[PDB]
Amino acid sequence: GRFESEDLTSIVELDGLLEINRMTHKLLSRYLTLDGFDAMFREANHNVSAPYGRITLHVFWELNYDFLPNYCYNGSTN
Amino acid sequence: REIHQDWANREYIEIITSSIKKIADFLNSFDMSCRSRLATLNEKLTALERRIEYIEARVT
Repeated sequence: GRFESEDLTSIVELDGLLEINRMTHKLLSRYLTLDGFDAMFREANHNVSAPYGRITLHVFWELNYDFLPNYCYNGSTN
Repeated sequence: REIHQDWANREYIEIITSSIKKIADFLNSFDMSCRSRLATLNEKLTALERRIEYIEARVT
């Protein structure tokens, strides 16, 4: 949800936070029997019962509404 | 004399009581171990039930 309220450039902060969460799951799993991180992530992304998830839907929304009409490409620096 | 027989009988009773307390202690220990492993089995079953819920929701 914090990703969903930010521009496209926050995908990096998103996957950083997801990695922190995965490490937390790995640590807590040493003692507790939790759901697999994939299952938890899919449940949180609405990607269990549906083909696409929230992250990709917001990626497309961001593309359409903010990326195509507002950004300038630089060929040399890419 | 009666005191000698009394000592013998008291020793007999002591042996029997020690055996009874051994049985009680075994009961307690066995109960504790069964609780522990039942908790483990229950946890395993719970982990499996949730997983099948998730799978069958993903396949329909």
